[PDB]
Amino acid sequence: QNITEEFYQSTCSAVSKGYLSALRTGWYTSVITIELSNIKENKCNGTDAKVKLIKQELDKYKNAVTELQLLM
Amino acid sequence: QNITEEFYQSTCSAVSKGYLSALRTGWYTSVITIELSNIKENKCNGTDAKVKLIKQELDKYKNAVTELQLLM
Amino acid sequence: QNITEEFYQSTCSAVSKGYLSALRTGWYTSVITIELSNIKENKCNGTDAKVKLIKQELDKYKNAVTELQLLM
Amino acid sequence: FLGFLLGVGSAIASGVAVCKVLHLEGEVNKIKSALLSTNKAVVSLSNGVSVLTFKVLDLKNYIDKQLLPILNKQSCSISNIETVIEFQQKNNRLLEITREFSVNAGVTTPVSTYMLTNSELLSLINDMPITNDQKKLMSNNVQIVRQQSYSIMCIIKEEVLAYVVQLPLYGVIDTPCWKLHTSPLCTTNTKEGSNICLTRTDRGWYCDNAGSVSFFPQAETCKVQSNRVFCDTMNSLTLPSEVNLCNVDIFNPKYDCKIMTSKTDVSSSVITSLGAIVSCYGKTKCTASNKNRGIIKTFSNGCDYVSNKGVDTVSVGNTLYYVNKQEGKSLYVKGEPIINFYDPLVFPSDEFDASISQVNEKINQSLAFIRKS
Amino acid sequence: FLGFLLGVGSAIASGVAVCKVLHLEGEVNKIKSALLSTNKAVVSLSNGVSVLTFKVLDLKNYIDKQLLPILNKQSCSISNIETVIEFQQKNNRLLEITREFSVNAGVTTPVSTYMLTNSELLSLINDMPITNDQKKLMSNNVQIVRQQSYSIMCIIKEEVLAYVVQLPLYGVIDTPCWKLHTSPLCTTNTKEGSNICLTRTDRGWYCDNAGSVSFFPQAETCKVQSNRVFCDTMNSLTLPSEVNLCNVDIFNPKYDCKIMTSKTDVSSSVITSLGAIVSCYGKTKCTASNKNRGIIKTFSNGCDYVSNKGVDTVSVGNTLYYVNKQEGKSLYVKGEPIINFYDPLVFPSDEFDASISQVNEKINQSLAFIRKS
Amino acid sequence: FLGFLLGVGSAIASGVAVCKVLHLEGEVNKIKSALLSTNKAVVSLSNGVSVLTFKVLDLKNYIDKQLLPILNKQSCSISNIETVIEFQQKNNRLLEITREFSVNAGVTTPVSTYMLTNSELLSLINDMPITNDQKKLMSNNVQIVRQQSYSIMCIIKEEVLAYVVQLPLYGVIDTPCWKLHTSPLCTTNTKEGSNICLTRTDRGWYCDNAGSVSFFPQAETCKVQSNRVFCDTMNSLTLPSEVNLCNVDIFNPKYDCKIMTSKTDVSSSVITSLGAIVSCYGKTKCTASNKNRGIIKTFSNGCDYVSNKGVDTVSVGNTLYYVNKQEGKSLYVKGEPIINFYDPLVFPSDEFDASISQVNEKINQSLAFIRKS
Ligand SMILES: *[C@@H]1O[C@H](CO)[C@@H](O)[C@H](O)[C@H]1NC(C)=O
Repeated sequence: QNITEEFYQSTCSAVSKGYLSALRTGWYTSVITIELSNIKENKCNGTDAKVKLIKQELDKYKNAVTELQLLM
Repeated sequence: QNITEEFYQSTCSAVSKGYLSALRTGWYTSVITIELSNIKENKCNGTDAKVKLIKQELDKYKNAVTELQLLM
Repeated sequence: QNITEEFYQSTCSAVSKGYLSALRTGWYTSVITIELSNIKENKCNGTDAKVKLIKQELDKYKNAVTELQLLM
Repeated sequence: FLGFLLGVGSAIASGVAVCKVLHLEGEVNKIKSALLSTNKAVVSLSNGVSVLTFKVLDLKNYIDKQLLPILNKQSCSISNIETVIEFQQKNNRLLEITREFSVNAGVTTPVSTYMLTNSELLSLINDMPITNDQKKLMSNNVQIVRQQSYSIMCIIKEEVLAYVVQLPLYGVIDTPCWKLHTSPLCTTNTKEGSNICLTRTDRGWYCDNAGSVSFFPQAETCKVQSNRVFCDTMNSLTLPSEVNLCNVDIFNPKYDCKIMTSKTDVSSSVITSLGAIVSCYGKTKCTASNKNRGIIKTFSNGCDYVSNKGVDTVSVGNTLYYVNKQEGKSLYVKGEPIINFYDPLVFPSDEFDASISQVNEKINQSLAFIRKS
Repeated sequence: FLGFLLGVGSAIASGVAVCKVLHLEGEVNKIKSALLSTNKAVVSLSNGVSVLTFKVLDLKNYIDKQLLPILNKQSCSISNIETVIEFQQKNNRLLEITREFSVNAGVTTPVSTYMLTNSELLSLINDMPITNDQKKLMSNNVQIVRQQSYSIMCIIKEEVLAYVVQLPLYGVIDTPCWKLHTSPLCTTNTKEGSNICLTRTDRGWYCDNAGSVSFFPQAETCKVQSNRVFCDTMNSLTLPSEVNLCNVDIFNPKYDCKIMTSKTDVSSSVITSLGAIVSCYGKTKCTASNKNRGIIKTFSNGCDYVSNKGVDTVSVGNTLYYVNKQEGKSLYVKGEPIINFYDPLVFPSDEFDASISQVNEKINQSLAFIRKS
Repeated sequence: FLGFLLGVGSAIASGVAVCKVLHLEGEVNKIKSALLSTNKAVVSLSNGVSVLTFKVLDLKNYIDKQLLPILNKQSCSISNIETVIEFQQKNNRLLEITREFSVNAGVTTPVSTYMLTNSELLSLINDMPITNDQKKLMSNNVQIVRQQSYSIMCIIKEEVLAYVVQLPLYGVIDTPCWKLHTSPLCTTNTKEGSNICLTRTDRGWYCDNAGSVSFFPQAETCKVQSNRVFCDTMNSLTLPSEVNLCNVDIFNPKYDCKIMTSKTDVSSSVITSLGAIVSCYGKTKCTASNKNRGIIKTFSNGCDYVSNKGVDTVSVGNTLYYVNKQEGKSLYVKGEPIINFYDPLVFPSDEFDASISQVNEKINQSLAFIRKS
């Protein structure tokens, strides 16, 4: 039915038939973009804690952008 | 002691004795389960922001389960 | 100048010159530390949701510390 | 064993080419203007090839029109905390992509969800220059697609981050394939030495391809679904179909089957798709066992084979092997081992990559050398 | 050098078998009923084998009795944001498991913390059908257990997601082991050619096992703890015990030690457990140095050895080698190099996988050929 | 193909040594007291070696002076939820480090952002006892630094977690390097057999180093950024400079070029830095194509070469090859294939690791044997 197998004692070897192919014949490239923002050194009063959290996230974002620039 | 090493200049080769064995020799299978819920599609007003976050989390959960079903 | 390449049909082989070297001649070790805390692991009311979340986070932290201790 | 015969090639040459064309003065503004309207567009590159382009994340829009307006307007203190989490979302992706590119030196071998989501990957597959059958095959096995594709970080400038996702192309589909397993075939004479061993070296996968056979020697670099065999044509040789004759008869004149000769009397076990081959030589204990009945067969010296029906374990010396318990029908083709056809005094005691005709010619040469006296 | 002699086998055949047994009508309902009471239970599968079963995460309870009651009560209006975070907890594990299975096509080679936590893994080990020594060994080295075990995604149906974690067994424990390091042993004549080189090919690990010796040629596929050697019996040959004689005397008639012959006069260094072997040939600079005192030894041409006590670095040409600073006792067995026992004119200039008897016999062949004229 | 000639060495011996020196009574308190003032300090270890020490994360400070004081003061119910998220930050790093060490058995290959951030890595590089040239090189190629360095989890006690980051030392810089690509060179007669094949085996990287040539056979262990080749001196042989002569003339008396002989008539393609080598034998289809104009060349039987200028694709049978689109100038040195200098009946049909002089000597032997009649 689906998968079969034959063992040749003559040459001490087995063959496994019944499989189907999916072969990588080539490639397909595709450009993927991410639109970024140029934060120009913000400045506001850090009295709230939520503003501190947003500033930490902005620092993470700017550090990510700088790290990506530095791998060139 | 606990470890010794002998160098035979005759054949230019070293032997490091004193170790102990831990050989696999076999396997032990064990079924591990995660109880899931097939939550039925909600229908409510997505006016709140926290409800929108909960909706996003439910989408993440359902998409993970769907990938797992689709991974067979 | 820049990268050049010569193909010898005589021996069926190509040589690609113009590259520069950066060889790992050795190593430099450096100890990097993370200061941990031996927090007293109990005694608060698990009635609040924020307090329950902080207690779960403390459980995560101490379990991480325990896993690190088990790496010996 | 034939992994050295294949040629070497650059895997990401196409992605690197698309990157080198994106570094030209301009070409980034082209993509930006094309994506000014929608989130997906076909762009004609300066090298002529037209490529599909996705805008998978819009951060300039969110930062500059939804977060910074509310922050740097007045009263920088925000009244709701859901904005903090909403910004932790839609930013984790950029951070994770940055970290993946940093640790993997700019090119990742499996394409993660951070690089490309399943919805985006399916949208990309459906808009590819391939037949609908290939589209269905790729869509059903997105995980294997991610395993066989790369993502090259390309450029970051002009307020745009670019990386090229280089996807596999499954041009050949549904052609019949078969795997060939081999094991050493030695003599069983009682002497401690003078024991000749012969093996077939053409082990690996074979698939029909354009009237020829694509052969993959390193079967470890081929993934297997239910009965679908995903391989890379680059890790492959291209052979005539007559190589298949090596299975019906190894002495046929049409094709010359590559073999290997040695004198190493080592007992081995090779587990096949549905069953196990056991080459039991020397004084080694070789055993076939069922899970619930213990040992059920003791192998005599030579090359033997057992089916996966009733046999669940194959032991050779101290090594234990679990046999694949997948359904199928097995066949035992009785025949005399080829190793009994040669003289131990004329046999080549060591030859790694030889063939039947080569061994026969060396035998003729050595016999002529001996006969001269 | 003997890595090619090993047989091939299916690694996850047992987990895949348990999976194929989990698709039978009623087996998942059996496991669910077994885990209805507690989070761990021994279940006799329809395959006969009894397996331990864990319920590592209960989301149906939380979602259906803690989230859905509060969400869809009147108009899904939520009043507190701690519910969002409480749901991000207890859900990260499922998402990470899904991602791990998606990137690895359903089978992961190291078992992560997401698959199985250290507490759950220790609880599973302690309730296994193994001796207390094996329990202690597995419990002390959970990292090596995770490195040598698999996780096969099995089935998802009947509101249950199941994956089989296929753990090692460690049947052989506490038997003595020894590693064998080899280096090329050449002659030291000043001529550019006519310089014969001999090497031992049996390098790797050796352990006593059931009156035989399990030999591991690919010593890289063996992890080493303080003095415990974790190896896989599948990456191994099985040899007679007499092979150890190759260390006490290499010309003994009982066992034939496999060697390698060449004519390549290349200087090399092989770092052992407690010291370093230096094969210094040609005009190469070979140096032994201490961290605080600089160079402390200059090597003469030949094969020499230094202990790790006082010596921290070995330099060969431009290559630098850091020696293992592990505690132990080293011994230098003085003796004449074997390479000085052969004729350079009769020596076999090339044989990759040979032995003492094979090389010595081929010398007889060539000498008989030369003497006939 | 020459990977077996290399010597073996311990890669993490230095980091493990620093760890074993870190287990001494009073050394962790030494490091902690040194880092009590600042976040980085040079510490003289008990073994004499002075190492740089970093405090990359302070949790005791935060836990004991910012979280527990507000938690367990009075009315343990907390008034702000931003503390939960602020604690989820600064704690993800510890969890991820723990998990990375758990899955990688305590020593992780390329050093991730969790182990060591880019700011911390640059700060560590800039404060090293090396010349400014190495500092600039390491700072510009932090990704290759991460790929070529280890992180060994060392110890956790006295409220401190310690791991040794073992960074590369690029002592040799800016010396000229060259890659050598090889392909089988066979005869093109129409006969089914009697077709001899010759190949060069010295393929891989070569760099000038202290008047010698550091040769890397496993070119896979060498990264390339722009035209800089980052290699590891441990995965290398050290050869005389005269080996380069093998390119201007392969029969020169100074150096003996290693070759390989076979009789396998296999068509192959080897993609080089700027171009592609095509060994087209048999009835195989060999094609060179441009992306915008299709097939532009059909290869005749033999060993040929095309430049990457105008050629975007090389097809051999069913294998497709994308050529590297890196800019440069290619040169075609016309000459007669060496394989046409040997007798097909006297040619050694099989020799894995041989050289020109060895093959010539065996030919001399066989010819002297033949001439006696
Ligand atoms: C080699 O030399 C002589 C043959 O006359 C014999 O004594 C010895 O056993 C021979 N060894 C072999 C053939 O291995």
